[PDB]
Amino acid sequence: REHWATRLGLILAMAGNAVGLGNFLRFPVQAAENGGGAFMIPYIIAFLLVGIPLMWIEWAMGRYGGAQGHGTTPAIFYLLWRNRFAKILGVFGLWIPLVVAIYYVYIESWTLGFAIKFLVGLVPEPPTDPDSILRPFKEFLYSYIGVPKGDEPILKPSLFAYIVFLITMFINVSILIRGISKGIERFAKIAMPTLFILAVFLVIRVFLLETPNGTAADGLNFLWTPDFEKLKDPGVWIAAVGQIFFTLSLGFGAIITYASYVRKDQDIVLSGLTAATLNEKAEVILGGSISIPAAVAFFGVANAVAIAKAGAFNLGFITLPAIFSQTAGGTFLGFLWFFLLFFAGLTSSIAIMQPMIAFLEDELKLSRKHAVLWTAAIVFFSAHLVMFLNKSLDEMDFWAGTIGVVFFGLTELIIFFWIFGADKAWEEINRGGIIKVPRIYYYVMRYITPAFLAVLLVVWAREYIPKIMEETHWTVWITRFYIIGLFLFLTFLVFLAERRRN
Ligand SMILES: C[N+](C)(C)CCOP(=O)(O)O
Ligand code: MET
Ligand code: NA
Ligand code: NA
Repeated sequence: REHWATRLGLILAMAGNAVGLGNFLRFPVQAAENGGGAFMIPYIIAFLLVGIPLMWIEWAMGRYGGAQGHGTTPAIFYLLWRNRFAKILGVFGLWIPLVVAIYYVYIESWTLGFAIKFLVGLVPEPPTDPDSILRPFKEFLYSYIGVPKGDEPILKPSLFAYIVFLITMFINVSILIRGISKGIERFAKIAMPTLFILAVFLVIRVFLLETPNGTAADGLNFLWTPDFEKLKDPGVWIAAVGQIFFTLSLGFGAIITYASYVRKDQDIVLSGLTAATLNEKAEVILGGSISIPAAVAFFGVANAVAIAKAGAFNLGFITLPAIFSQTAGGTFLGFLWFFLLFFAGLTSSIAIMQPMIAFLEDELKLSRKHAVLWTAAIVFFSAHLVMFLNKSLDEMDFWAGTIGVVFFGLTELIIFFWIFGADKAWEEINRGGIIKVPRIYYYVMRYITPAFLAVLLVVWAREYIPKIMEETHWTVWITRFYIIGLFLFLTFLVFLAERRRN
């Protein structure tokens, strides 16, 4: 089996996995919609009672399976528990990262294209009216991704966006095709530091933004000022948990696949804790100090929150660059922004394609080259659905990136810490650890976490089950049908592997 060359490279690879578009896009929006500081408390708690324990659990499962030559959940779930249903459940550790990868890489290609156009200096040029400043950039994005005037099911992506998507796929492939240590680690050791530097620079520059309508400091205060009136709102807790899952790459089967390349005897405790901590630092300190403080700086708090609620991409791809355009050398600043976004995305996309690649390699005994090329073919092909179909992206992000990750987290936790046994699991987690997990967490993993997740899933299901059946748009039904087809396909591949074993 292939392994990580150094501990540092491992750390930066995992941190590259975690730190991504979720930090500089999803987080600012989630926090803004949820009332700033009010969202932070539930966010921190969710980080302690969910993110950390699940992170460690996934590292442990990953390394455990990797020792036996299995980096994916279909096989690992079977090693921990002997059942066919364990494999069927394991299929999600593939389906989820694949589905997410499909649209995620497309958004990444967005960030790349924008980076290019901002570098070359082709951008809308604004003239004191907010709408006259934002409108050009809204039209810019809409022209880029081909957004319809009314609500029209069909999207018309520009040739440039398509070509840039092809290029993005090519880059992902060039990185992934060199392997774990040569391809991923090498790139992590660069992209990560570059990312941190860019992030810091942007944070400072943004902090320097002050106008008659407000300041970045106002945004920081808004974000870090506690509000206890929202603690009784379940939605805030749900959003916080979802954010924790998404940002830490929990339930995507990615952490597990990466961990399977960690040598049996190497420490996953301190490495894992370090990766998670790095991610949180990149999220709350960096991600949260850029977009929101700037939006609040120019348009004030209320308007900033309004824009945040407006959409996820509205803050990142429209508002922020429109704010930059009003400052000296704002175009270049935008470029830095989208470049940061690009690296942050790439480091994650490679991570979510790696599970599929690893299933192909380990289970179907395919060569790395073939596995990578086929994964890229599948992802690229399926991506046309997200490209040309409006609302498809949202559906995939929902079923996979939202519900699926929580369901799968609960599943893996139950399989590892209950069926496989709690004591054996604990011993497996602590084994070889440079430092040991605090005893209390044993009780957190076995009782608190699974209960919390179960409750969450119950609430979610209660709310969504009625809504699902009544939905007007056909695009979502097409997407659902297709992704279900992907699930069946993966199940079939798992079947083939199982047969090959015999
Ligand atoms: C539990 N199940 C009936 C769905 C599958 C069981 O298969 P197996 O464990 O007998 O191979
Ligand atoms: C695309 S891998 C899962 C999401 C990633 N960890 C992020 O924060 O963006
Ligand atoms: Na990343
Ligand atoms: Na993250």
